[PDB]
Amino acid sequence: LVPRGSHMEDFVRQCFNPMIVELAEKAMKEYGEDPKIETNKFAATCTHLEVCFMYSDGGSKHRFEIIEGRDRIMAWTVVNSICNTTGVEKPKFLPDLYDYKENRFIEIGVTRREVHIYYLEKANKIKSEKTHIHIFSFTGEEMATKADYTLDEESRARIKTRLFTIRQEMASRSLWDSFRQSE
Amino acid sequence: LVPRGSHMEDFVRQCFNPMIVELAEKAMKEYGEDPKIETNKFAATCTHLEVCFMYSDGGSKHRFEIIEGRDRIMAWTVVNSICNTTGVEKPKFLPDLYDYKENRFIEIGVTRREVHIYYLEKANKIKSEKTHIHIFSFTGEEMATKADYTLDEESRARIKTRLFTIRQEMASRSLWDSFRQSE
Amino acid sequence: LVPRGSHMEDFVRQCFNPMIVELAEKAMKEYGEDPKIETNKFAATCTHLEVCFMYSDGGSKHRFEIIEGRDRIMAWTVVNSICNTTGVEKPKFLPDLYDYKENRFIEIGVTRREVHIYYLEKANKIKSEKTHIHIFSFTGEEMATKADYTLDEESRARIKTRLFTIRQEMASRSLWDSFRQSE
Amino acid sequence: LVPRGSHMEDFVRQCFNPMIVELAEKAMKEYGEDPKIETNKFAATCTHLEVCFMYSDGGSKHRFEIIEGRDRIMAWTVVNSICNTTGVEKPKFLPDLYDYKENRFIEIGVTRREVHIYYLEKANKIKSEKTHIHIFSFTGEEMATKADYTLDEESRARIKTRLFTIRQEMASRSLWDSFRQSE
Amino acid sequence: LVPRGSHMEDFVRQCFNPMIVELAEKAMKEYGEDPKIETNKFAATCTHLEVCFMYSDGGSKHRFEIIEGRDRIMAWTVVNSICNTTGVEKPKFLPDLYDYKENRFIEIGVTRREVHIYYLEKANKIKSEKTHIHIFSFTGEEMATKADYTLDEESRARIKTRLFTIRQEMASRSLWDSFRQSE
Amino acid sequence: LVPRGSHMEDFVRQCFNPMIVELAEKAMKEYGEDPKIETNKFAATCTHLEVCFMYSDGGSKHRFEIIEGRDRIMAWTVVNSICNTTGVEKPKFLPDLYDYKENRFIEIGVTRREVHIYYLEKANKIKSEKTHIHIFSFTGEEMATKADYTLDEESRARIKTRLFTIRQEMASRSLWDSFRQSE
Amino acid sequence: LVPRGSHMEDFVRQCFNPMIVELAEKAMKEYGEDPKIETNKFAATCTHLEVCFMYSDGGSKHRFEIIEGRDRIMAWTVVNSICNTTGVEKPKFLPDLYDYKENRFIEIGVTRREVHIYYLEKANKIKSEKTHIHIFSFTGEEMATKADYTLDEESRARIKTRLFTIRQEMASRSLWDSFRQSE
Amino acid sequence: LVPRGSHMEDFVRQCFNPMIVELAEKAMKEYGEDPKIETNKFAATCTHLEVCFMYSDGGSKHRFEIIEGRDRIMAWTVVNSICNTTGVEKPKFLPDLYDYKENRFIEIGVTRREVHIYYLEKANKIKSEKTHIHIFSFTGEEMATKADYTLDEESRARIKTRLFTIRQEMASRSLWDSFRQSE
Ligand SMILES: [Mn+2]
Ligand SMILES: [Mn+2]
Ligand SMILES: [Mn+2]
Ligand SMILES: [Mn+2]
Ligand SMILES: [Mn+2]
Ligand SMILES: [Mn+2]
Ligand SMILES: [Mn+2]
Ligand SMILES: [Mn+2]
Ligand SMILES: [Mn+2]
Ligand SMILES: [Mn+2]
Ligand SMILES: [Mn+2]
Ligand SMILES: [Mn+2]
Ligand SMILES: [Mn+2]
Ligand SMILES: [Mn+2]
Ligand SMILES: [Mn+2]
Ligand SMILES: [Mn+2]
Repeated sequence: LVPRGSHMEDFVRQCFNPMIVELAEKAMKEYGEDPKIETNKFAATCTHLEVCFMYSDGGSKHRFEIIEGRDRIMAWTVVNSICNTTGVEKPKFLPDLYDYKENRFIEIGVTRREVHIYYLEKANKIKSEKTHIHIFSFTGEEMATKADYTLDEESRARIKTRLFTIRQEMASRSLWDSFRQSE
Repeated sequence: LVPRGSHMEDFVRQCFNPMIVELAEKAMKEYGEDPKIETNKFAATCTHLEVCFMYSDGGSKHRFEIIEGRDRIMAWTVVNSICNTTGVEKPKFLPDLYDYKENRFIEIGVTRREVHIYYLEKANKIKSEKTHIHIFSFTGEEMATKADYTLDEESRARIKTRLFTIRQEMASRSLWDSFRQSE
Repeated sequence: LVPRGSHMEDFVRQCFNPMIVELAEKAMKEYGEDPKIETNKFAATCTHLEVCFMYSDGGSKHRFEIIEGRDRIMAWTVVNSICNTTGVEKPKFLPDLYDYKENRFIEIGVTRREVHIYYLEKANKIKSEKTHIHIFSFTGEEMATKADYTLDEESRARIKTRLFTIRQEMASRSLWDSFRQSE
Repeated sequence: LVPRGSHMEDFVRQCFNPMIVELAEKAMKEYGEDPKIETNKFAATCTHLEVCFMYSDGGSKHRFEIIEGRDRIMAWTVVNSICNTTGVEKPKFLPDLYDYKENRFIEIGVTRREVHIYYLEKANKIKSEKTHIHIFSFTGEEMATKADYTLDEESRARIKTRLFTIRQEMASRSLWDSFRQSE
Repeated sequence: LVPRGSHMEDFVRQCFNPMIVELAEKAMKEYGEDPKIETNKFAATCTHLEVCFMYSDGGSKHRFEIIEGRDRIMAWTVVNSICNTTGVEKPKFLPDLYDYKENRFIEIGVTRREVHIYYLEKANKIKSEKTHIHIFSFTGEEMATKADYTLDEESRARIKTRLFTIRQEMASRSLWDSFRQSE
Repeated sequence: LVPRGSHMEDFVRQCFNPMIVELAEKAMKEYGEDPKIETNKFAATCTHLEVCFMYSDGGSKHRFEIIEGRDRIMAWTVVNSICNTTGVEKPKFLPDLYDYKENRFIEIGVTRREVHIYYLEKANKIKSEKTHIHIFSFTGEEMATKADYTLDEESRARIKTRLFTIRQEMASRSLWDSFRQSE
Repeated sequence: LVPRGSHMEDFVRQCFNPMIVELAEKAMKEYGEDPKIETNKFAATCTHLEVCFMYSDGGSKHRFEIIEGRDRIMAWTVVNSICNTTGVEKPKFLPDLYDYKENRFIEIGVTRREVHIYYLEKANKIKSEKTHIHIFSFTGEEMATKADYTLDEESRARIKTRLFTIRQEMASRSLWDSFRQSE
Repeated sequence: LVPRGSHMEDFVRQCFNPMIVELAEKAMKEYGEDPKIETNKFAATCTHLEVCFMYSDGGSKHRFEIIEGRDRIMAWTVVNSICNTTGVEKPKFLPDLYDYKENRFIEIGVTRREVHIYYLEKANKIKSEKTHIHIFSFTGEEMATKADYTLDEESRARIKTRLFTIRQEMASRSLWDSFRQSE
């Protein structure tokens, strides 16, 4: 069932820093997924992980509280603490970030189709109102609620560059067409 | 008298970073208290320690001078130096911080009752006038002299989140009711 | 189902070094077990992990090849390499160590009952002949095949001391009676 | 052909930090040049390398994307990603930096003749329009397109000081006259 | 009562490595002693601490179990584990080391009088029979039970050199006469 | 002539961080002075060293160029580079800092008498016009040319506190009266 | 010509430690080879590199002098020094190791065919007499001159296991058949 | 008088590890010598320093006490401690090592002439009888008292190789003829 190695798994290990892959592993394994088999989902979780960390890096020192990359029970503990101190409505699904500057939760998505389609997909799910949504694609487009992009252009710009670089490296090894088909 | 371990002691060691617990130990031991017996006071000193360090983190680079977390004789040495260079009145009790931006000493308190009650308690003690007071609770309320909160909202907001997280983790192990009763 | 914390989980985190608990987690999670729920099995895996590492520490520089503490598919890869170079019969179950000095696989067990009973239990399972068995208990007894204890007295002696220390610390927090009942 | 050591090579190793010389080596070797023979070009690549890193240091946190100091195929990958997300025209030659704040590529040159002459030399080559040019000399002069110097005075000032220091140390060992003649 | 600094305290901090003084502090404070006041006892505890660590360094890899330098309740836990696995008689007083090679506890003493006198003093106290005693002096003499010196000459020789060096440095600052009078 | 240790030398080693004392040693030794004999001058050089480093810390990222704490021949090399790129007049004596923001050299002095007296002393020596002077005392007073204090209040305030702390610690060991008499 | 990535290159980066691949790169580049194109030769150089380092690890502390993994001009410098101090005949080709215990140079080879064939190949080339040869294969066989295997069984055994593991991981990604065909 | 740099100084900094050159500097400066002027003596002190450290590395764990590389007053303190504990006669000149295994001081010399001549030179000076002498040359010869070479062949062999390598690198930059003439 689970093999000794795949071309995707080895690219993922040489593409993202060891802290990112360590956390995607514990995250996937927390939800009954094996990165050695679900190789495309493995690349997605690492991409989604790195995006969230560059996003929180763009803000001020104490601007964001990182929800993603935590144990699922720890993540709900921080969400509970944020809601019970700010009074913000408790979301139905685990968000990725909390923005202390704007007092709203953020959901971050990475898509290999039109940002228009994923945003509508993610918007029909949340239904928490106060939860901001920010969608990125592997082509360089972004999409935010109220067109409020939270961060400046330059922080958002480097995220788009990272995504296109990942798209090229995946294609140079003939792994992109399978990746895009997975979503 | 002193045992090999307690449920509170093991939670404190897995909740605060090793630098905080190392300093609460040397602090408690400096005042004839054993963290292995006074387990609730041990959790209080670590909580009070972490709050003071996040507080000084919110300010500018050279904004604060940290008084708490020092040897009691070293702490009075820095207080003497601050008074003898700024001319500020020497406090009767050891404060936690000194604010170079506002030229006042800060006393920081953490309570498991109403911030209204602790503040009045801490205010009747100081009687140093120029010493600012900033009270936090485990429910998310704060209380400052003149309603001058020194730091911005976001720095104060994350402190409240940390406190509520500690309250949850203490309750998940059935240790909160004893902790709240200790104060 | 899975909680925020247990008394066993917090003791395990303050008892074993962070590398051991990190590996027991990835190991348990590899086999569909949550250390946050299976708290006793969590303590067992960390105990069994630390024993195997002190055991390989007793030997010479290049004496042992560590099988335990690897990804289950990586562990079989090393077993395959050892069998295909030494010609040793391939075991039916994953062993813990390989001894280059004696050219045999080692299975290491830790018991909270009589070493006599566990050894007979582990012996009826293996049926690989060339696989050595070495059993330790939390009372200070050991038991090896052919009474060949592989390591000297002093290396085996410190392992017994570590086990009895763990037994005391578990009892000082009233967690031993539940632990012994789990096996 | 290639010797065991030269006076220039030993000065270069004691003048630039080990990360700079490691990267100039991999860079020169990528283009069929031996730093042990092409000793002057070795000093030039290290000087040009250190300038580019102080330049990107002057900007904001996420201001610049460093193109220089990468594998030549990786450098074109980042250039492709920057062009395909910002829409900027793809340069004909590899630039040194990309400025997210001003949305333009930067070419950085270091000269031992008049900044007037090198700039005209570098300008006739690029012909990419949107590529900014910033020229420094070992005498303390600089020269930028549209006289847009991108960075403030103080960041540019320390770069000039570093260059003059390198010029002195090269002269104190009687190696400057050969270096200036190489360009 | 407790001052800001003493000549002995500053010499102790510049004479022993920071790990030794950190442990003497926690040890003295565990027994209601202030190193800032009991300055001579502070130097004694650091000397006695460093001797015990060089002693365990002389043996083999797994030869010794270090009892000194632990929390007093942890130290009794290891003693209990050693007795309950080796069957050795439980000592009445906390020893410094346990020797796995010779299966006996070791008490290590450092004296500023005749090794003859201290040994008789320490021998009348123990009355545990199986507890070995090894006495060192600041003049270069040693004294062991049965004249069994456990370690070779060279390991014992360097310990004597360290002690005489400490005696010289204490005398060069005119602090030795007070130190010798303290014992 | 040169002894094994002095009370001042041991206080200096426990008062300043190891990087400061390492540099004062190489500095004093560069000018034919032994820190083991010239113990007061040793404390002065470490105090003067730490002041210069906190001063450059108060500014912006690339604001200052540190002249003090370099080899005397390296220090003149940087001074030459600064003069030959900014066109500033070359000072007659080695300054401590260069301020890129204000384009002037800074001379920093620490006194145990009136800042009024030392400033007049340092001013009669320089005669370089463009060289700024900033004097601190161990009592909390400061004195700058044109009353241009270069840095804000809070950065200057912490320097005064550090100086008064050093004055107290020197007095608590009865070493201040000799120190003040040395200047 | 040179691409952005290959399946072999990514496996090599996830299989050998970063120090090994860094040195194979500088080695291949020293001889006009690109690891991004010569992917199989890249895997060979890393395999040959790791073997040489485990080999020198098997000996005593000062037993071996490592020739492989050095700059080609530095390697001849050490060879010259070894010959001119021991009087050993200078080899015609660069060897991998020098054995101080047996006073002979060692050439280490790794083959994907019969050790019988490679040894005869390497033996016809050297013609230095005093140069020892030690051949390993990816199947677990070894072959040494005079059947003098220099190291013990256990050190040689782990090298064979490492080689077979590499053979499996290469096959699990369908890269072995191309690798074996390259030699 | 003292310049900004010399060809010898830059070779010395790229030839010996930073700890060696740092100690030769403090050593030379302790005796009124500038490594920036006395460039040949600078290379000699670093060579002599590295030899002494490889020598003590050849022995057992606690075999040697390193006298060289200490402050001159600290070195006499250790010599005093060694004499006053072992009873060995106090040498007239500072030796380099003390051998606990053979209970004798060692003087280590490095020569660029015949080991026969330097040994006779060093022997006429000591006149301490119990002080061993061990002479090395840059050609690969050694010379010890009673032909007692203290260490085995392999430890002494690598020292000779290091010396010949240094001789080659000095010659490749045309610096050897001046170095040999200095002695
Ligand atoms: Mn998420
Ligand atoms: Mn998301
Ligand atoms: Mn307080
Ligand atoms: Mn407080
Ligand atoms: Mn197992
Ligand atoms: Mn097992
Ligand atoms: Mn370029
Ligand atoms: Mn350029
Ligand atoms: Mn004791
Ligand atoms: Mn004792
Ligand atoms: Mn100065
Ligand atoms: Mn000054
Ligand atoms: Mn080779
Ligand atoms: Mn080879
Ligand atoms: Mn000497
Ligand atoms: Mn000598």
